[PDB]
Amino acid sequence: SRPQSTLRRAITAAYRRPETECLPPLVEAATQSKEIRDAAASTARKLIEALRGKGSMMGEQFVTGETIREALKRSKELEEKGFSYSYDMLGEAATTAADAERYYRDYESAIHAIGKASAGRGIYEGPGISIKLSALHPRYSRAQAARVMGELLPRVKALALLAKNYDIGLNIDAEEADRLELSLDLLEVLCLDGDLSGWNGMGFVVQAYGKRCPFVLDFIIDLARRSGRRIMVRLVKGAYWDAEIKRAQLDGLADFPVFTRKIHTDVSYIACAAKLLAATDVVFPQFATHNAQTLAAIYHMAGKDFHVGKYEFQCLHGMGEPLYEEVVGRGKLDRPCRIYAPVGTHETLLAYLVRRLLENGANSSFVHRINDPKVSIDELIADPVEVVRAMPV
Amino acid sequence: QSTLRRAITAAYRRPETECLPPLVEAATQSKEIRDAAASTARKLIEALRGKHMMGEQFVTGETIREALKRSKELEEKGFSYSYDMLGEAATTAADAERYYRDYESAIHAIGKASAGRGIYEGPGISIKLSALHPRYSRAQAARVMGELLPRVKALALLAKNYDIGLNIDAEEADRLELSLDLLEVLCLDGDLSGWNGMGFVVQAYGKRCPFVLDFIIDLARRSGRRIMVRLVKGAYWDAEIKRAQLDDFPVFTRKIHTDVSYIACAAKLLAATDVVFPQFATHNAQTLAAIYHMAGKDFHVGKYEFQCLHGMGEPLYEEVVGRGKLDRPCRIYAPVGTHETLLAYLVRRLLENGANSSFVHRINDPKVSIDELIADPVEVVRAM
Ligand SMILES: Cc1cc2nc3c(=O)[nH]c(=O)nc-3n(C[C@H](O)[C@H](O)[C@H](O)COP(=O)(O)OP(=O)(O)OC[C@H]3O[C@@H](n4cnc5c(N)ncnc54)[C@H](O)[C@@H]3O)c2cc1C
Ligand SMILES: Cc1cc2nc3c(=O)[nH]c(=O)nc-3n(C[C@H](O)[C@H](O)[C@H](O)COP(=O)(O)OP(=O)(O)OC[C@H]3O[C@@H](n4cnc5c(N)ncnc54)[C@H](O)[C@@H]3O)c2cc1C
Ligand SMILES: O=C(O)[C@@H]1CCCO1
Ligand SMILES: O=C(O)[C@@H]1CCCO1
Repeated sequence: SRPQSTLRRAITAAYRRPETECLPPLVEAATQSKEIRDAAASTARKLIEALRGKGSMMGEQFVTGETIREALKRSKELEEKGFSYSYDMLGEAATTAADAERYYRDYESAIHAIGKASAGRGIYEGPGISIKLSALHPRYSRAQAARVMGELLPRVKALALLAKNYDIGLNIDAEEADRLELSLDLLEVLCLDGDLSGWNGMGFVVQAYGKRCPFVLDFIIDLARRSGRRIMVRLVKGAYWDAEIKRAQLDGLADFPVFTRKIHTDVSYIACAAKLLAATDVVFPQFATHNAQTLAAIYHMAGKDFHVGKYEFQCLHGMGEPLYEEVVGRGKLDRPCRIYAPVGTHETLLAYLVRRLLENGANSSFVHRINDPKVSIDELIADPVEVVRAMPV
Repeated sequence: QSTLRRAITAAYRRPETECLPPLVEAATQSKEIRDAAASTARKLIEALRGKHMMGEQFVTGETIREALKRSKELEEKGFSYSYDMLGEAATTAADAERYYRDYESAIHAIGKASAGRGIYEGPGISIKLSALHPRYSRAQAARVMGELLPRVKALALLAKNYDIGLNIDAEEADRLELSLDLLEVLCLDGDLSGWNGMGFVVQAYGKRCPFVLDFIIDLARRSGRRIMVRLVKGAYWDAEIKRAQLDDFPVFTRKIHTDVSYIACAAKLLAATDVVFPQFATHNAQTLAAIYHMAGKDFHVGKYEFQCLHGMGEPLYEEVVGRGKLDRPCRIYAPVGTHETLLAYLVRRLLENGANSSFVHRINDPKVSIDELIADPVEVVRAM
């Protein structure tokens, strides 16, 4: 039958499976032993106690620099501490060809600058780049997949070839739900392209608030096995939740492509981490979160054996450094963290900044709850898997 | 339909190149006024530059009782308030009913706090029609307006009972006509006779703005209601641009064109203060200075007022209100509610404060000179 028919059918089938039908297998994947659960709660308490023991709306704290040069110069402090970086030249959803070409030239120039600064440190210990496919096609969300792929793939391949030249990471950011299949098809074409052989820096984001997440992960892990590439997989919860809810309503959809209860995203994330941690031979998991409880859960789930290159954590510049200062370093948790680092002017920042406001301002967000006088540390270290597992059915 | 309504619909998506020439001519001020406005603007901006994501800066209080207590300090300085129970784009009947009960409760508390001070010296309320109908942006006008009207009329009757102002906020461009039809039914309804508190917002970034204003001024003259007209630039520009691209624009696309539209519409409103109550809502000191001198030397309470958003306008208007400044009143738009209902409003404040074209961003930008800040937008548009 069609290549990867079973894996692809599973993804499409999940795209709007009832949320109640998506949950049970996730809870089974995410359940841990009492030793791990106790260890996790103990670590999360320590992290929160340190955090509460120690952000401006205008978002200056969210950009590392106006240019890649300034961004690279300002990164030496935290790299000396054991952090790494992933630089994102701000820009998305190009509306004209002129803009899409400027963004492409921005990524191209940035890869040259990051690659020189990496100075051969490789994809795990050295910096990398993150790109958005919507910046590289002037009608990314509107045009037919054939025309989009055909003009996008040459550009992304050229960028991946430069990143291979310097041996740095190149991560494809995850954006809106309706573009997941195109981006996955692009990942598969690159991972099977022989011109990129021998380079493991190709990376891909999967959003755990999506119903497709574990099946997308199944597909990617299988792709890593058949292609021979160790794919970098950034596991996130997701940055577009408000926009997806609204788009699903105006499109007349009966069922959303994303979870509607925040705890379900939490359990989905842990279930997907378990899948990724069992596959570190062929993928490099990158656990992007600012939630101390989520982090503690992954840390103890990953077991006691660790080496750089096994997995890493990630955080956004201006949000995660206080938490991960309690994580990076032999004297803390001895695990690395890559900082996603925006580069650009105030104007290019606003769309990213809106997503940060929706993140930092939501009552349900960890970063809001940690500053909330009415949220107890009891509630902050609460285990979302065990909370769900305990509800009688 | 009517000739005044037709001009509004004809203007909806009119080419921006055809909207501008009449606005420039209507916005043109005498050299004497422009020199005085330049001088007042520089004084304000110099004072402003001498001064300086939980969103706490933008909320007056979690409850109306809380917000009312915190208002007495600024009220005696010369400010008034328009309280907004946060809430918008209700998605279910339960939300719509709850927002209605919030507005109802606020009116009772604000009206009792007002204690007969009237619509110009006492506090008032602002509402959003999208809070009061479950599918406001997604249903048709006949269904929306016919279930919305009884609810808005009931609130207007409470506001009349207390003699406070009740303002309908302006939202997305495709809802203007619906809200405009509601305004007309209310202004011709005999149950509201003698109350001048009905208020309406008009967005100067919209190409229809001057024609909406003509319609409203004529409606006030023929109905005998002194409609309160809040002239704003507009809060939804990025969303209007994106919707039209995904779907010509109903809004201008150069910031300076909106600035010219505002001044032209302010000239229209200043000539009509007999029949409407203009409320010039802006944090831009150059815009404020222009309006101040356009209005002339004659002033009395109830002629017109300025307005600002809580947490944004106090540094500017502390240089305006009071007998030692410019002796003009300013009404503070005061959101009330939890941090949850705050988020949508906060996003619009972020786009406002963080845009490079915004006055409140440029006033803090060391790359922007005072000369650039007092620049007259009408004169800049003429040259280019
Ligand atoms: C380095 C880095 C890179 C990232 N890259 C991407 C990317 O390419 N694409 C992308 O989409 N996201 C990306 N994210 C994630 C996004 O930007 C947010 O940072 C992240 O979702 C916050 O989750 P958390 O574990 O920090 O915190 P939490 O406070 O634990 O979780 C918050 C998240 O819960 C989810 N959520 C909130 N309410 C509900 C609800 N009612 N129902 C279901 N789910 C809900 C949302 O995803 C929300 O962001 C990235 C994050 C980091 C740190
Ligand atoms: C008390 C009060 C009540 C308000 N009520 C409403 C309301 O009900 N509905 C509503 O929509 N707005 C409303 N506004 C206006 C909106 O919220 C902003 O506060 C206002 O638009 C900012 O204008 P300004 O004169 O302060 O600043 P400025 O910096 O002078 O002007 C900024 C404005 O220019 C416009 N603009 C920016 N870029 C462009 C561009 N490229 N092309 C064309 N135009 C552009 C936008 O409207 C932007 O807000 C209100 C404002 C106040 C103070
Ligand atoms: O752009 C965003 O908001 C997310 C976070 C980093 C990459 O994709
Ligand atoms: O809601 C908004 O953003 C504008 C400002 C005040 C009323 O409508």
